Amino acid sequence: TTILVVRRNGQTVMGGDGQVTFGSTVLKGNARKVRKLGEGKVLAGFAGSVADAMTLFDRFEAKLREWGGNLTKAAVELAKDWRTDRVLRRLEALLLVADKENIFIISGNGEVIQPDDDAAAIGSGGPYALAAAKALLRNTDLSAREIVEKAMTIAGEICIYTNQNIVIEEV
Amino acid sequence: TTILVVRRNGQTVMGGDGQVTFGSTVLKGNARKVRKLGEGKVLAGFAGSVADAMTLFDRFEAKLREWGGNLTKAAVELAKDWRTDRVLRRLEALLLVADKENIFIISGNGEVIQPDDDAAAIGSGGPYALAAAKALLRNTDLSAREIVEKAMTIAGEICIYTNQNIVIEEV
Amino acid sequence: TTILVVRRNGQTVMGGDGQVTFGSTVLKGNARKVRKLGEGKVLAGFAGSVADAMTLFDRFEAKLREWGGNLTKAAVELAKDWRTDRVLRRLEALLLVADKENIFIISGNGEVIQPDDDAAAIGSGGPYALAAAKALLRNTDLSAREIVEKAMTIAGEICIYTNQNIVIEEV
Amino acid sequence: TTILVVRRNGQTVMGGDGQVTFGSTVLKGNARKVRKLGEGKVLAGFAGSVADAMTLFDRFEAKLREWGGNLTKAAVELAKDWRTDRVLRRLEALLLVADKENIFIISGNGEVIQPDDDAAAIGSGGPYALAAAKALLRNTDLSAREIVEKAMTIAGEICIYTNQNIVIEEV
Amino acid sequence: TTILVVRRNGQTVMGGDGQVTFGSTVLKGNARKVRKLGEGKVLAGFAGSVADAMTLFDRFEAKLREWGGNLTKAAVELAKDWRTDRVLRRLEALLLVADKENIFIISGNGEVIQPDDDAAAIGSGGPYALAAAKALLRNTDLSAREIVEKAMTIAGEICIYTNQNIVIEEV
Amino acid sequence: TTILVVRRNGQTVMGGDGQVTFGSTVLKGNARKVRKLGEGKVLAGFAGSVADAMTLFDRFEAKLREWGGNLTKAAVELAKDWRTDRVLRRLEALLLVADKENIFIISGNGEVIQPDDDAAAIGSGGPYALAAAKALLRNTDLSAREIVEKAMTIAGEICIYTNQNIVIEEV
Amino acid sequence: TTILVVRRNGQTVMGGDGQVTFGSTVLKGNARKVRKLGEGKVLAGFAGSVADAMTLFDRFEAKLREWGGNLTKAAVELAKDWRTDRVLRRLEALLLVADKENIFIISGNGEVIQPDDDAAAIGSGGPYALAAAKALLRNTDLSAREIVEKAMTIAGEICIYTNQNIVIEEV
Amino acid sequence: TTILVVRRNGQTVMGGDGQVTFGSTVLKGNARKVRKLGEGKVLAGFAGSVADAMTLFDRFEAKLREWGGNLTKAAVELAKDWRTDRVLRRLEALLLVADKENIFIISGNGEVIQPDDDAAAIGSGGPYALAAAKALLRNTDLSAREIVEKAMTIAGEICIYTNQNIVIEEV
Amino acid sequence: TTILVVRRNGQTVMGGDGQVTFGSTVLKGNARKVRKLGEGKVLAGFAGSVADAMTLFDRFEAKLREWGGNLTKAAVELAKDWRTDRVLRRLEALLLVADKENIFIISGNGEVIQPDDDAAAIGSGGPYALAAAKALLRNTDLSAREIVEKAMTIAGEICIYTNQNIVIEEV
Amino acid sequence: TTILVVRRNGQTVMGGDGQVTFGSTVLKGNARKVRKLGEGKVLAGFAGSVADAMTLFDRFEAKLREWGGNLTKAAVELAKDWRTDRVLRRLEALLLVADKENIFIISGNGEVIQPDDDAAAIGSGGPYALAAAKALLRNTDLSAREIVEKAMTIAGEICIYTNQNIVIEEV
Amino acid sequence: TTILVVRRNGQTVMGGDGQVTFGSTVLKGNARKVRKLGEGKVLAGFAGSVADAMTLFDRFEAKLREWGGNLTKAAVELAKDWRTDRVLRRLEALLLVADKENIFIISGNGEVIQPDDDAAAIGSGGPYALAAAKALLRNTDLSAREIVEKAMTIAGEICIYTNQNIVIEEV
Ligand code: NA
Ligand code: NA
Ligand code: NA
Ligand code: NA
Ligand code: NA
Ligand code: NA
Ligand code: NA
Ligand code: NA
Ligand code: NA
Ligand code: NA
Ligand code: NA
Repeated sequence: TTILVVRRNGQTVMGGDGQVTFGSTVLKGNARKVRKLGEGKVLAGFAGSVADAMTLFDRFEAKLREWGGNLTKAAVELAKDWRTDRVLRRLEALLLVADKENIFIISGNGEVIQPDDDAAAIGSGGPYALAAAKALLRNTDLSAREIVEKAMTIAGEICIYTNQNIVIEEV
Repeated sequence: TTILVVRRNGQTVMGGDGQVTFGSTVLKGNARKVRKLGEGKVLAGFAGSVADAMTLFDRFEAKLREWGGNLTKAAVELAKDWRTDRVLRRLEALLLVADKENIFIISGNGEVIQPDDDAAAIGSGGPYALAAAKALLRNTDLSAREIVEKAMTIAGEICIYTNQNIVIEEV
Repeated sequence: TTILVVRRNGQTVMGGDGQVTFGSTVLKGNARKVRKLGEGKVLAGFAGSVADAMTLFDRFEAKLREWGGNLTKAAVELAKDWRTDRVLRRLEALLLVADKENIFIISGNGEVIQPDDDAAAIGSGGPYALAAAKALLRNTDLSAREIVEKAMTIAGEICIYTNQNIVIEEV
Repeated sequence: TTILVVRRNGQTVMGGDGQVTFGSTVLKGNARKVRKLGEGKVLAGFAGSVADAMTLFDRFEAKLREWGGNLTKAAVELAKDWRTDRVLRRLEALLLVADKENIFIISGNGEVIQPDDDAAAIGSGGPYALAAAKALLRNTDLSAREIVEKAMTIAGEICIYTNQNIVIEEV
Repeated sequence: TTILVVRRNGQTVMGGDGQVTFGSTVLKGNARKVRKLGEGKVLAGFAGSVADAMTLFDRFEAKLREWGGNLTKAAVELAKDWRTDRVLRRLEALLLVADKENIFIISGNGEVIQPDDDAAAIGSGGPYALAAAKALLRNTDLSAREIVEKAMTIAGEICIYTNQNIVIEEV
Repeated sequence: TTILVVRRNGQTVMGGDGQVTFGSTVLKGNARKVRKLGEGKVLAGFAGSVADAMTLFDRFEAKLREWGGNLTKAAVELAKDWRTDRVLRRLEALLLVADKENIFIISGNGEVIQPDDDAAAIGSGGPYALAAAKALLRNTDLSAREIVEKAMTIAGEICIYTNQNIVIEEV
Repeated sequence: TTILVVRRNGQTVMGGDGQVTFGSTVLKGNARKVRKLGEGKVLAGFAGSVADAMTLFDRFEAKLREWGGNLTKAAVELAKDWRTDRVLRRLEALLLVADKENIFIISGNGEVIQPDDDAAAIGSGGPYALAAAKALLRNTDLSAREIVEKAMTIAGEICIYTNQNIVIEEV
Repeated sequence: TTILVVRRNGQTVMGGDGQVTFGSTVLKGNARKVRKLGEGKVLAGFAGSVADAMTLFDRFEAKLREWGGNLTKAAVELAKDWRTDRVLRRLEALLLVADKENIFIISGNGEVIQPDDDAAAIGSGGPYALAAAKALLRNTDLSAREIVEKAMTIAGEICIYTNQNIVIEEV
Repeated sequence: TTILVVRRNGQTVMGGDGQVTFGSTVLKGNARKVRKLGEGKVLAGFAGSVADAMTLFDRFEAKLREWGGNLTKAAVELAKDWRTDRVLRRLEALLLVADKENIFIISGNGEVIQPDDDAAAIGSGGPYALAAAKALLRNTDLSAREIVEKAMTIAGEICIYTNQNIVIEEV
Repeated sequence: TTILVVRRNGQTVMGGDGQVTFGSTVLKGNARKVRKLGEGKVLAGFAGSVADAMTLFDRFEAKLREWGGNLTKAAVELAKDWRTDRVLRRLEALLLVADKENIFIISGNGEVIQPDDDAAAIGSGGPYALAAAKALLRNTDLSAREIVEKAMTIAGEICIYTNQNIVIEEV
Repeated sequence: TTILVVRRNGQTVMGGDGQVTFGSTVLKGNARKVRKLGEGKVLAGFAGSVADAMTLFDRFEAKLREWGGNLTKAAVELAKDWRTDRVLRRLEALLLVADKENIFIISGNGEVIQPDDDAAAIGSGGPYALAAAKALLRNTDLSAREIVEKAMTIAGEICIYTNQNIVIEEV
């Protein structure tokens, strides 16, 4: 799995591959690992099972409403719940969320991390797409969308756990 | 074990073998691992114990009624419960359900997977039945029922955990 | 431990050895691992501790009453309870039950297995007794009672966890 | 640790060594691992910590009262509780109890075992004392008390986890 | 795999199945695991690879010639070599050899075992074929060949690693 | 990796994918894992390193010369050398060879296996290609060449260690 | 396995059971684990495979000849060889040897141990037979031979790895 | 560690970071992991200890001389030696070599791999530098040298086992 | 991560690096791991997730209020709550707090440690910063602020989990 | 095992216990683990097998001759031989030697250690005897002989691997 | 253990502690872990056994003479031998050598590391001594000898495996 988000020219674009692997066999190749939350204002990507992510996204949606759409506050509060709530604590997944100004990686270990760069990624192929994205951001004038398509494509080329069927969303 | 579902010409067929294994010994060769749910409109197969399957199918039936027969919604909600409910959380069977338009693999790990092809399978011999089904779907005009019959026979021939006693249900 | 059930010409016989092992030492050699339940119409054997067996058999007795002596129904409902009930879930014995027409292996993992043959067995020595039983069933005209005695003896001869002190019950 | 009980000439005698080991160092050499329960009518020995045994003995005392002093019934009921009660289930120890007519080994796994002989033993050195006791019972006319002293002494000689400071009680 | 030898009425017969398994898949179903050595006077079967078996049988043939056809001596000497020789020490197959009077199980661990019964077996399904053979030998007047045929069929039915394609040799 | 051989109506075809994986990253996607040996009469494929394969194929070539093109003899002698030779013993590739009449899987564990069917395969994706191949062989009139191409494609689609860049050789 | 030696009234008697176990199945029940060496003057027992013991006994025989029949010296020199010789060092077994005046336990770790008592034993059931032997030696006037028969019999009763078919030799 | 090689416009450039890590501490930050062989015509990079690499490079130099400067042949022959030579087989490292027309990754497992692209990399940070290099090669007109500097720099940013002190060589 | 506190001549300074590591990749390099609590009189740093830290610091703030700014009392009560509270028990961050007179390391294992020196540190790089800090405290006249900056730099230079982006707070 | 050496006022005394343990059973209680070497001028004790000790002591004797009784030189050269010699390298005993002026602990790992105090010890119980010895050396006027006896007794009292049967040698 | 080398003003100084630890007990506190080689022109320290160190230093001395005192060449060649030579390959000490211009850490894993700073260290406490040395070198004008003295004291204070008894050598 590879989820990548890139911000450039006031646009934030997030992409995700579509491969679902069980052991060493591909069960599905067109998975949609990127969704939209907060009334189409927040991008949300996930590395993990659908049900786990959905339950977490539900709690995240709630947090967004409760704290007036404050992404930073919502992310921290979700991390807290995910960490202590007996239910969510059993969920295994890694999240990547972002609006037009902030990006956060959130984990079940109480982590809320905003990389100090215009790009971030998670999943087994995350670092590959990220390296590519950082390269394109610093040496081309390509748009956020194009960088994501190209970086994700390169990640799929290298990682056996990530494919080339990329789904892209934007806010 | 091998459970295979094939969709063709608006018809959906599911087949399952009958072998039950404990360690290295075959305990039973005529198990029924396939049933019909949702008033005969849904096919359901399982890799696992009878009690686990029944407990899960009962919750699935409820999900179907609650969400107006929406297989996609019902599968997702069942997966969420399987992950949170302390009772279901102990059940370890692997499920395969389908109707005329969709197919879903559901696991106790919150996984809800719909392969992007007209065939899907679970169990130790699943991939063999699947490879055979794909080959037949793409190179013959055989019906969904004919393909399931022929694919299951091959899986039972290759996998030591799958036999040739097949039960078939159709919708 | 070896528990064996053989049915031949309307007669159903169950035999169990008496060896109780702790680590690598025999603590008792005359244990009774077989009994009659449901007003003398059901044969019940177990591979495990006596307290576990007693609690499970009591629940089985209740199921038999609630479902009007239906062995199949009773066995399935016991397995579902065994799998969901907070108390029973701690019980780890392996059970083998039979009446004049059906035979079921029941486990704490939700298993309810009826072998598709006229003999069934559980315990470390089960497979050996089963092999001997099938050989006699298919190549001699010996009665179920004789077969069980002879098969159990051979199992105790081969398995270090099974002895030759056999208890037999018939229905 | 070694706990041994021997019955001979209407007398039941139980002995236990006094060694308490932590890692490879002896912390105490005069431990009292044998107590009297049921108003001085039942002998009770234990391999394990004092607190664990005490809590179990308390529950055993209760069971004895509840079932009219029936040792067999009391032992089975304790085994059941020890197995399922969330509290006792956390206790780690092995028990050896006996009155003037019955002897039972009881474990946290629901086991209630009465050896088919006039002797029984538990603990790391149990089998050594037992072998000795069986030898003396079958080849001498020594009293139960003397057999216990000699057998325990031999166990202490052989096992590094059992010493020669023997405490003996009788009913 | 299952290799069974039965001695009866001065006649010795050895049978072997034909299944070859890699992981969970059957690679071949008609393997020949039984041969004749020592000028047609010795039966030899193996659980393991062809190259290993052949290398071992060649050394065994030499041992037979050297010790004047003494199966007992030849088996012991082969076992010693298998244990010391750096070349043979790498071979891991399990062997079963027999003539009109003796039977020996030989392993690379210096084991040379002659069971004290007129039947012996090796391989994953050996004990099942053995239990069946013992039952038939003690309850029928069937020949060594008939018993091997019937016992092997049963072993192949129970063991997922043994099939029904049997090769039989006799001396 | 997937190497597949299919024989139909006198034509023998071998196909192999081109993916080279190190850990979880693809290092090359156009590898040649199939070649012709013995003056163009023998098909040879391998799952492993190229240096291992070259050394083994060279020894195989020698065996073919020494035994006058006898594939069976050559395969067996190669396996014996592979198992005993101090040099070859360090080689861990898995081989698959075939001529116009025979097919053999050869391993460093002394295995020499000829499947009893008109198709054989090795490598992580072998079973999938095999299942697809058998399905097409038994339910279509497609040639060996077409079957291999189609089966290899399906194997690369399912297995994350096998890609779709196929090399084919025929005899 | 259980090997026991007892000295009393100028007579040294050594006994051994006959059970040979592979996993949890008895392959042979009349094994002869006690031999005579040094021209019928030295008793030699072994826990381990036949070939290993034989090779060690051969080297022991040699040592006895070399050092003029000095059992003590022969045992020490064998221990040295067993420890350093590349061949013997691969042998896995435990030995128990004795003449009319000395008893020694010898291991592949360079151990040569003479217990300070008139009895010694090795094997899984060794301590059980030893405890019994010590009991009979100190409380009866039974002969060495009878003590061995009774102690071994008791060991077979307790240990699942030792049986009641005892072979006895004397010097 | 990260070693990257890029070919563009008839120029082949190889770079390597300078970090040497022991546990979780940096012992050196200006390591030179890239050398020149074959009379300054071949680039050679290594992930592993200095001595191991040096010994391998020595053998590689020899192979280059022996086969007339044929990089492909030299690499294969080194792989063979590294695989079987008792000395080299003990060496633990991964190599990356290249001239102006070919690039090869060589391992101690007999692997000789030429990626099908104008870039290749090894070491823990290899895939990160590679992803970046592939991005720059396909979307900019930067020289091989600049791509290497930028890609390596990005790898150092991401991987904790790779730093920013890059050594670059060219042929 | 490295968090360091140094006190010299009434001045207490705390510094923390900014590297956030997931596995072996740096996700962020400018994290703020140090803050001021208790109305600007308490320095607080942490090695762990931000959500864990926030929850713990909030509880610490409460303790400070309840115990009238008594750092010792507050630290001890926080540790007791951390150890017993069902919520906090899931929090695994390591804390370091200090005011103008005391310094305490607090963990989820009930630890409350005040080093007996004028410097303290936590995190993977703590010991390195501590060593450097003590060296400067004892052999120079540098202020606490200068020492922290210099020590933190050296820690980031040696530890792969600590970087050079330092945040400093003083009281 | 415990071996202790104490030197006080020109007198050097070495004591060793006599317990020999195999697993968790005492096989002998009167072993001699201490001897005199170098014409009665060197005290030598060991924790290990007797064969290992004898071979090592013989080599030590040779070193003492070759280096003119220089204990330091002899101990170092023995350690170097122990570490490089193909034979000695298989020996795993731990040695303790001393003369009227020096004391050395020698191991197969090349260790040559002379404690900087007037007492030294090896074996599982060494530290206990050492603690007791130092206490008596520093707070009483007891002789070396008395101290060793008293310290060894206390060590045997605390350690389950050390008994109270002490052998003493003096120089 | 802690061995530290510091170069300053053309003077090179190496210091080492004297603690020797076995398990959790200090066996000696005045060990000499630092020596002078190459006619007093080279400093050599070690973390490991005396025999190992001496054997390695002897080979190092030879390397120095052979390569005309070239420390860099000698270190590399020693590392190669340590890796190939069957005798040295068993030595496991860690080495630290230096002269007026260079410093090298040498390991049995073929590692030859020269840190890019005027200080280096090995052993459990190395990093602490190193952090202290770097701090002093960059913030004072203290000599190499003064810094080593002060840094070693600090390392001994922090590490439980390093003490305050330091030996210092200079060149
Ligand atoms: Na991919
Ligand atoms: Na099958
Ligand atoms: Na038995
Ligand atoms: Na004892
Ligand atoms: Na089968
Ligand atoms: Na693929
Ligand atoms: Na027994
Ligand atoms: Na880095
Ligand atoms: Na760092
Ligand atoms: Na003791
Ligand atoms: Na210290």
